[PDB]
Order: sequence, then C-alpha cells, then structure tokens
Amino acid sequence: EHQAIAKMRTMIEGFDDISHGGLPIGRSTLVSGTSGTGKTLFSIQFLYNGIIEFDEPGVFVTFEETPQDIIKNARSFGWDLAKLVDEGKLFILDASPDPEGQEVVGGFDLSALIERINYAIQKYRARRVSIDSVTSVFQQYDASSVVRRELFRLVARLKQIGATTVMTTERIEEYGPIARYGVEEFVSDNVVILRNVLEGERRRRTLEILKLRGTSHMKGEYPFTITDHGINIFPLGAMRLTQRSSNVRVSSGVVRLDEMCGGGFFKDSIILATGATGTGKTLLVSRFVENACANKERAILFAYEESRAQLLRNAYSWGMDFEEMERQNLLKIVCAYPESAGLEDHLQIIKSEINDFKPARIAIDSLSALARGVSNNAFRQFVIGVTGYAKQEEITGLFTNTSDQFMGAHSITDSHIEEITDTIILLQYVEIRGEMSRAINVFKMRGSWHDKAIREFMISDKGPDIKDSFRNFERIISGSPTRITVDEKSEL
Amino acid sequence: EHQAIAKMRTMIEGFDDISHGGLPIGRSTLVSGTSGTGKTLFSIQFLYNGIIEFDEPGVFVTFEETPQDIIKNARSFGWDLAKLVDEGKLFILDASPDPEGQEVVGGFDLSALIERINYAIQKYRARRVSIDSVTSVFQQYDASSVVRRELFRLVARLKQIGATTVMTTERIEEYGPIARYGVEEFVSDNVVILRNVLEGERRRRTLEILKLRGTSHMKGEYPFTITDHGINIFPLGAMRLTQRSSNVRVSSGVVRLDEMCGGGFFKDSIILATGATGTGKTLLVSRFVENACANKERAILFAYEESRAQLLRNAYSWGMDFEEMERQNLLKIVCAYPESAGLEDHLQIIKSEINDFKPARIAIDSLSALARGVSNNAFRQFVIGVTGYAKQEEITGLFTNTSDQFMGAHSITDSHIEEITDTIILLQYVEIRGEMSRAINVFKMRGSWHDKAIREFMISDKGPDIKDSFRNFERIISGSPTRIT
Ligand SMILES: Nc1ncnc2c1ncn2[C@@H]1O[C@H](COP(=O)(O)OP(=O)(O)OP(=O)(O)O)[C@@H](O)[C@H]1O
Ligand SMILES: Nc1ncnc2c1ncn2[C@@H]1O[C@H](COP(=O)(O)OP(=O)(O)OP(=O)(O)O)[C@@H](O)[C@H]1O
Ligand SMILES: Nc1ncnc2c1ncn2[C@@H]1O[C@H](COP(=O)(O)OP(=O)(O)OP(=O)(O)O)[C@@H](O)[C@H]1O
Ligand SMILES: Nc1ncnc2c1ncn2[C@@H]1O[C@H](COP(=O)(O)OP(=O)(O)OP(=O)(O)O)[C@@H](O)[C@H]1O
Ligand SMILES: [Mg+2]
Ligand SMILES: [Mg+2]
Ligand SMILES: [Mg+2]
Ligand SMILES: [Mg+2]
Ligand SMILES: [Mg+2]
Ligand SMILES: [Mg+2]
Repeated sequence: EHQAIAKMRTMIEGFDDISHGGLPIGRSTLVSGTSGTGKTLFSIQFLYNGIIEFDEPGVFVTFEETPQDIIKNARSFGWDLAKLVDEGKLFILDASPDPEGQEVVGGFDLSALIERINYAIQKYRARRVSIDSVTSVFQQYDASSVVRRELFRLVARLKQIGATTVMTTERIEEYGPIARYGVEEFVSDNVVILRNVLEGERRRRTLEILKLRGTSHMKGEYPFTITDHGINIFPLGAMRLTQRSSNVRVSSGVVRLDEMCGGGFFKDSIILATGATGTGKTLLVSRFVENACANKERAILFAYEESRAQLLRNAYSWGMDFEEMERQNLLKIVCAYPESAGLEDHLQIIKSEINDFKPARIAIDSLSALARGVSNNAFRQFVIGVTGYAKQEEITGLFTNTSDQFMGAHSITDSHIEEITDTIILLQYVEIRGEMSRAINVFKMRGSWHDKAIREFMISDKGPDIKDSFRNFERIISGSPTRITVDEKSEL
Repeated sequence: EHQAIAKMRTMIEGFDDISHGGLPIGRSTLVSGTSGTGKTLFSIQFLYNGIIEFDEPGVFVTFEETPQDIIKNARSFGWDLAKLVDEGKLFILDASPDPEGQEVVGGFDLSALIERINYAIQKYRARRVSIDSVTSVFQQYDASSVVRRELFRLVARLKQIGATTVMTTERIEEYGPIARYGVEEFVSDNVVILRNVLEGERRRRTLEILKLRGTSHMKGEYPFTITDHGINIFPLGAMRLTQRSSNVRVSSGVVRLDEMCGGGFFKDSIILATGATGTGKTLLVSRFVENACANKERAILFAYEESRAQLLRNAYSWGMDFEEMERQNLLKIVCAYPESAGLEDHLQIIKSEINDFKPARIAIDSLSALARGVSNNAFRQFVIGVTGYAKQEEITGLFTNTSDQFMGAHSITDSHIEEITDTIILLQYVEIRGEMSRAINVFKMRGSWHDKAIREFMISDKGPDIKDSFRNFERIISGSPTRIT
C-alpha cells in the first residue's frame, strides 16, 4: 500500500490516544513489564474489545496459564470469554506444559506452534492475536542469540499471516532492560512498557509506548489504573485546552461574598480558598455545597481531612443540614485518607463519582492534603486532572488549600497551583489587640470585577458574616497590623 | 589527499552545523542508541537526502527490517522509496534471515555480504551507504573480539571502495557503553550517539557527535524531534548573537504604557511582564495582541494557562473582540498544557506556527507555566531558543511570568531570565487601607528612557488605567507601604 501504516483501535480507555489510533495493523506489539503490571490483562482487553466492538475474532495463545484460569480471571471484569469461546468468536489455544513430562520441546515447538496458530487464525477467521508470555517458552535453556532468532521467526511468520498481534514479556527491573533477554526490544516493530513503580510505599502504574515503527505516538509514561473495567489510562498530557466558558454566574452560598465576586462565582470556573488552619475553608465549602441543593442541583463533596460524621456535626452547627441534602439526593459526601491510595487512584475515584452523580458543583476539601508527600510534579499533574476534568464538564469546582504557615504567608499556595485557578479566595488571621480575627479577600477573579477589600469576618451559628476592611491599618497582610491617624478633633 | 577532510552534507536539519559541514567523505560513522531513538530514520534520511538533493545514489543494507517494511515505514514522512528504488537511485540490500529455515548458507559470512554490498555500489554508482543494525548480525553467537574483526574488515572494505557509510548499532543503557559489545566505538572513525533520556515520565531526544576523526564538531548533546519531516535538531548553542536591531517603536496596546516606555516598545525586543497571580499580565498580553491587528499586522498568542474559549470570554469583558481578530486572519490562538509535551517539542510547535503564519507580534502567556517541573537549565535553553528566534525574525515578543509569591517578591524572575530580556514591565499589589490595589512599573528598557515611577492602576471593562504613583508612601516594593503623613 502507498499509504502510511494504519491502526486498529484497541478501545482500551486512553490507549488509543497515546497511540494515535491504536496498534499498527498487520504488525506485532510487544507489551512488557514486571510481575503484576497488567500484561495479560492488556492482551485480553485487546482481543475482547475486538470481538465486542468490531466483531473481530481473536485467538489468545497461552504458554503458562490454563484456559480455565484465563476465562475465570476474566470474570473480574465482567467478561464472559467462556461464552465468546462458545460462539466461535474467541479461541484460547492452550500451549502450556502438561504437569507430567517430556524432553526436547524446542525444535518442532515453534514450527508446530506456528501452524497450530495459523490453523486457529485461518479457522476462526481471526484478525487479532495475543501471545501471552513468549518469555516462558525459551525459558527452557537458551541464550540471547537463540532468543533473538526464535522471536524474529514468530513475528515474521505472524506478519505474513496478516494478524495484528500482542505479545507479552516479563521483566525483573522496573527501569532496567525492557524485556528479559535485552533482545526483544529490537526484534519487535512496536514496544510498550508497563511499569509498576514503587516509590514511597505506594505503587504507581504507568504505561509508555516506547516505539511504533512507521507512525507517531505520544512519548513518555502515562499513569493508569486497573479497574473492574480493565485498563483505564489518563492521557493528562493529551487533554486539550479547549474547555467551554459561559458568563453564567452561580452563588458561593454567602451573599456578601457573591457581591465581592462581582455577583457570584462563574459557573465555568475553578475556585480556590486558601489560608492557615482554622480560618474557615470548610465553612465556605459547606455553604458552597448547600447552595447547590437549595437550588435543587447535584453536588459532591470529597473531603480528605474530616469524616462524614464530623462534617455533619459541624455543618449542622453552622445552620445548614447536610442530612437532608443527602436524603433529597442532591448532595453526596465521599471521605477518605490521602494515604489510602495514590494520586492516580484518587483522580479516577473522583472521575467515577462524577459520572454516576453528574454534579453541578464539586468541592475537594484540601488539595494541600493530597499534596502530602507525593512529588510536586505528580501533584500538579493531579490538579490538572480534576481541574481540567470539571472545567470541560461545566462543573464548578471549589478547592481548598491550607497554608503551611499561619500569618506571614508569602505565597498563596505552597505547591504553586495559583496559575491553574480562575478565582482565588484568601482567608487570613489578623492580630488585632491580643486577639485573632479573620479577614476574607477575593484575591482574584478572572472574568469579574470583585472587591479588593480585606474585610474582616466572623463565624457563628448563622455561618460567616462579612463586615468591613481595616482601613486604618498598615501591614494587614502580615497578620500583625498597626493603627494609624494622629488627629482626633481640636478647635479652629 | 593533502587537505582538510572533506564532508558530505546530510541535509538532516541542524546536523550539519553540529558536525561542521556533514559526515567525513569516504569514512563510516557509527550511530548508536537504544530502541526507538531513530537510528533507522537517521540512516534512511541520510541516503534519501543524498538522492533528492545531490542525486547521489544510495545503498541500504538491512539486517532485520524487511525491504517492503522499510519502504512502508518511510511513508510516515512522505518518502516514496519504492520509487527511488525503481529509478535506480536507491537499492535496499536485503540481508535479513529466512523466516522459514536453514543454517548452512551463511558459511561464507561477512565476505559474501561484502561482495554483495560491493557489487551494488558499482552497480548503482552508490556514494552513500547505510548499514542498519550490524549488531544483530553477530547476534548469532559471538564474543567482543570476534565483533572487532568482522566490523573492522567490513568498514575497511567500504573505505577501500570509497563509500561514505553510516553503520547503525543498538544500546541497552542510555548512558553506559556506546554499543552492545563496547568494541564498535573504536572500530569506527565517527561516533554519533542518539539518546531517548526518560527523566520524570517525559522522554527527551538528544543527539551527540562523540568523535569525528580528523575534524572538529560541536561537543555534547543537542535536542531533537522526530516529526513528520523526520529528524530535526536545534543547535541552540549554534545560534549566534547576531540579531538585527532597530530603533523603531511599536505600541503595547496601552497608550500610557507606551508613554512610560518613552513611546512604546522597540520592534526588535523581548518584553517581560512579571506580576503575582492576578496582577494582570494576561490583561496586558491581550491589549498587546490587539494592537497588532488594529495595525493590520499578524500576531500569535500561545496560551498555556487558560483556553481559547475562556481567553475569548475574558478578552470580551475588557472590550476588544478576539473573535473578529481571528476571522480577519490577523490573530491566532494556540493553547496547550505545558505537560502536553516536552520543552524541545513546544519550542518546535512555536517555531512551526511562526513559519506558517509569519506573525509580527508573539505573546507567550506564562513562561512560568512552561517552567513547571522542567530543570532550570533545560528551561533557560528553551527561553534562549524562543527568544533568540523571534529576535532574529524581527518579531516583537511579549512573554509573561508569574512570581511564586505575591508581595515582597525579592526578584523579578524565580528562574532568572531577566538578563535574557530587553524590557521588563513589572506588576505588583500594594496594600492601601485594607485594600488590594495594583501598580505597574517599567523596571527597565535597554534602548530607551522610560519612566521610573511605580504608578497604580485599575482594571475596568474599558481596560487598564495607569494612574499616578504613591509619592507619599515608603516601602511600596514590600507590598505593605507605610503612608508617611
Ligand atoms: N478487578 C480488579 N480490580 C483492580 N485490580 C485488579 C482486578 N483484577 C486484577 N487486578 C490487578 O491486576 C493484576 C493482574 O495482573 P495480570 O494478570 O493482568 O498480568 P501480569 O502480572 O502483567 O502478567 P502475568 O500475571 O501473566 O505474569 C492483579 O495482580 C492485581 O494487581
Ligand atoms: N459555631 C461556631 N461558632 C463560632 N465559630 C465556629 C463555629 N464552628 C466553627 N467555628 C470556627 O471555625 C473554625 C473551623 O475551621 P473550618 O471548619 O472553617 O475549616 P478550615 O479552617 O478551613 O480547615 P481546618 O479546620 O482543617 O483548619 C474554628 O477554628 C472555629 O473558631
Ligand atoms: N511520522 C512520525 N511522526 C513522529 N514520530 C515518528 C513518525 N514516525 C516514526 N516516529 C518515531 O520515530 C521512531 C522511529 O525509530 P526508528 O524506526 O527510526 O529506529 P530506532 O528506533 O532507532 O531503532 P529500531 O529499528 O530498533 O526501532 C518511532 O519509534 C517513533 O517514536
Ligand atoms: N471585567 C473585569 N472588570 C474589572 N476587573 C477585572 C475584570 N476582569 C478581570 N479583572 C481583574 O483582572 C485580574 C485578572 O488577571 P489577568 O487575567 O489579567 O491575568 P493575571 O493576573 O496576570 O494572571 P493569572 O490570572 O493567570 O493568575 C483579576 O484579578 C481582577 O481583579
Ligand atoms: Mg486545616
Ligand atoms: Mg477543614
Ligand atoms: Mg533499536
Ligand atoms: Mg534502527
Ligand atoms: Mg498567575
Ligand atoms: Mg493570566
């Protein structure tokens, strides 16, 4: 063909993006990674989506796992391969060793296997093939060279057959060589590397497309998660900067604030409330979530610091009843510890919820909490995730950030996310006569006018009351002001 | 001969400057890298260019990839090789192994292949030769010493024949030995290393001319990109300090601002707009991007923080009308997340757009965003790149930076780009009576006078209104002045 290689869609969520269409038709993609990375799973999701979505027959060749075990473990994702096998759509060809015994199984092996495969393909009219762990085959007594040739033979005979194949391989080091023999990376046309990176005591899964001879692909590692739906990849670096923006306004749940914001937050906008511990971020959230129920809209509240019990105790105490918001089915509370998983897991958790509850407002009490430990880049990436997800989804996001130091805060955010956010509400402590009073400033607002006032405010059972600025002070921001004016009133 | 080693141009963008001229004639250059680095694409771009620019025949010896595949793959970049083959300008010598099977045909191995490569050179009057993955050949069962002889012999037969060769090898360690057997390094005259260095979930491609017997060449790694047009290297260090410089002015889209700058910006200049989050850089960017259209001059606005939609929104609330700008074909919006690529790539995309649109003004909203995560050195290199480019293309550039701390920032740029810039507009907050007012200062202008006052300003639908300075205050730069009555 006078054309540049074409790709078969895998349908594995996110992979097709990273691969600019899927896998090159007629060629073999090697998928390698250490133990428990998702090799096998990937190979099955590949054949499975083929059958279900394009009615393209597949042949799964297995060297170590038993056809029963393969079907069985597939139920973990709601896949009945047993049924597909029956309908002649899927054909697992068992090439594993019988628990008994026979020697010299390396000669005929490949050859007899190739026509076994050939016959299978020809037979069920298959378009997709998966060979799970070729590695275990020469794992009989071979050296690099014997591996290089044997491989080249199977890739080649397979290519001639016209099958779009996925071959699996095991590794021993997360970043060491690509595949056991350091010979496979070259013999294959395409190379994909699945990583199960430790780092901390957490494990981050990532997928990289090392090379796709003939075409272009995204470069690098992409975090992904195995779920009850298989491999789910998040091309955070593929998400486009083309989200929608309306001048539609919506309320903060605190009128005076709405005023300060030029008349309520924009519907399309990511909000951030910062400030030292205890200033009142959670309050503005509660009042923010509520406001979405009072108007009969749906809102979720992912809290990483407090519980569902405490969030309800303190919320009632500020006048709004979360209980009802629940029953009526307009408010949904999540709750979980930042350590209960890794950033890639949370982002998905979040994305999930959002799909089943279709919120109109979303609040994440404390990003500063999800930044506990994680790397700064890994974090920033996460923020783009949630942020960028809700933004294109016309969801108003309110995020919290506790400043690492009360009073004297020289930077809005310690993780520098400032640029990623549309609106920024600042809460700070002001020392005024041996007493600690709050201040509330609408630091910025992208589309609106807002008010440049550092208004003090109080919290009570009614909630937050926004009073007036400290016009007669110098160094408010510092948290430790000073009074001015030296002329009271005298005669002429 | 009696003179300076002659060099054959590769025409591979940027490589000839790196190698000062091209690849040494009649000698063979070793090119190694790990899988997916572009070894093949290099050796094919070598022959392919020889044929298309110089009508120099080429012979492509393949040891693993199939001839039809090598052809097919090249379509990636829009290169019909089947044709070049059919016209006799290129010949793909298929030396790979039989898919079927045999083991006693290659007993005259090395020698026979030399007579085949040799017969082909004389046949097609080949000048350039690419041997792809010689490595896999001895990948049958050999020891280092055995590889140093066969390699030597070959290289020699081609040097005798007089062909200028490109032999490609494969590595396993991005920074370990140059080739599998740590023997090819020294059997070749030239060594070029291709690297796909990971480093933080992102890959960066670099090229390095490790050695070139007999001549000089640029030392160290240069970053490259494999695009639709093949390899493409930016010799960022090879860019000289030879940009033209006029005294002609241009407006900032804000009269008063042009007044503070002694009559606006200099056409040939890099302007920096620093300020804490919210101060108003984008408001300035927009007004700058608009002034180019009113003058019927093209301008590109590379956004990395907001969107085409939002920008358009916010632009509208400040007056103007980005919509019209677009239609009229006077303004172009880009948009992309820093993460949506590595610095090397972004640089390109930018370069790219500029070429297809020939803008008079460029605005990169938030350099500070581009600097996210990357290394400071790799970032400086990026600024020197974009900057230097516009500076040589007579393009006026407005770059934006957001300081990490609002108020009291003690340096214009955290990444330290100040020196690389001609003019620096600075925006800061100032606490006046429990309120947050703005201030704008033309911190520096290399060829003009410019006002030295720290004037306050408001943002209204109409736009930015530069007013008067805080004369009766002390420590305004501290963010929290001290009104002295
Ligand atoms: N329903 C599920 N939800 C979440 N994770 C799961 C689920 N099922 C399996 N997993 C995870 O995926 C893993 C299975 O790995 P998998 O069988 O895909 O291939 P592998 O380890 O790459 O290769 P191989 O097991 O053949 O050596 C489990 O170990 C577990 O970590
Ligand atoms: N009924 C109430 N009356 C007066 N003040 C209250 C009442 N409830 C809470 N507060 C005040 O509000 C503060 C609680 O903080 P809040 O729930 O707003 O979250 P935060 O400051 O954002 O984050 P964190 O509490 O984790 O520091 C307390 O410090 C307290 O002074
Ligand atoms: N049109 C294209 N646009 C962008 N990138 C491309 C395009 N075509 C190929 N690529 C990229 O270039 C690479 C090609 O590498 P190439 O086949 O030239 O040799 P190699 O990777 O050095 O060695 P090997 O033969 O072992 O793969 C691909 O892996 C891919 O990342
Ligand atoms: N319609 C408007 N009317 C009055 N003021 C506005 C209006 N729109 C925006 N503003 C003001 O302008 C500021 C917006 O900043 P701008 O869009 O210019 O970029 P920035 O501050 O430089 O950077 P970033 O917003 O990415 O942090 C807000 O802080 C706000 O005070
Ligand atoms: Mg707290
Ligand atoms: Mg709290
Ligand atoms: Mg390679
Ligand atoms: Mg190659
Ligand atoms: Mg900013
Ligand atoms: Mg901005």
